[PDB]
Amino acid sequence: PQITLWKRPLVTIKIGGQLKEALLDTGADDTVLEEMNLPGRWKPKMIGGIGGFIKVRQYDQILIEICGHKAIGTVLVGPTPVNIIGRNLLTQIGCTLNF
Amino acid sequence: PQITLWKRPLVTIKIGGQLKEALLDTGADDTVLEEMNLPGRWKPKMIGGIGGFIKVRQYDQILIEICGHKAIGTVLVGPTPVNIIGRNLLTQIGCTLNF
Ligand SMILES: COC(=O)NC1(C(=O)N[C@@H](Cc2ccccc2)C[C@H](O)[C@H](Cc2ccccc2)NC(=O)O[C@H]2CO[C@H]3OCC[C@H]32)CCCC1
Repeated sequence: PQITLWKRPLVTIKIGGQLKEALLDTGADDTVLEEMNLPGRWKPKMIGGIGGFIKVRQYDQILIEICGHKAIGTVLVGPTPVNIIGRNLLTQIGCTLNF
Repeated sequence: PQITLWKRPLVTIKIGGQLKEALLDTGADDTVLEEMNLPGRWKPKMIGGIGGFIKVRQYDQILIEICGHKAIGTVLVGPTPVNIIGRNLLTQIGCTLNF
């Protein structure tokens, strides 16, 4: 589909057997989701935003379905105010900016 | 144009007569540029993102050209790590997400 930017581009995602709302974020290198208890191994990581850095848990080869489009990649989990779908997954669903 | 997301969606912008590189950021409500001198009155403001808040100078009704498209809107200037073009200006140039 096509998504205008009058409002935040929020969509439904499916991850780890749960439905959530997440922000399609072309300004994000990585995908960062709100605290959730995903199974399997993880590694500590630090990611920076405009205000500084936060600690997150890095999970690899995680499946996320974004508006019916599936993507598999690295997902970071930590105290973020919003679920962020970043370019590592947006590329996999064929997402482009157009003007 | 149509822009894919394998690399950061950086474009050249012209503001205050000066050229800069900026990130087309669908995950940003607002446009925030690195420290620079701009003509016109400004008001102090604060914006929050991942990591916390930064103090910015808010310029209203600023002319800015983004990849050959003109916009006139609010520009925040402060210690942001990267120049980000947010939805307030992305809407003006007709930018949409598509997949
Ligand atoms: C490689 O570094 C990243 O990519 N790290 C992330 C990031 O924070 N990237 C930011 C750019 C950027 C690039 C390098 C270093 C610092 C910053 C841009 C993101 O879209 C961010 C997402 C977001 C949305 C709502 C609330 C909070 C965070 N939006 C944002 O901060 O927007 C601002 C301006 O407008 C306002 O509305 C939203 C908030 C305000 C993306 C993944 C994790 C962090």
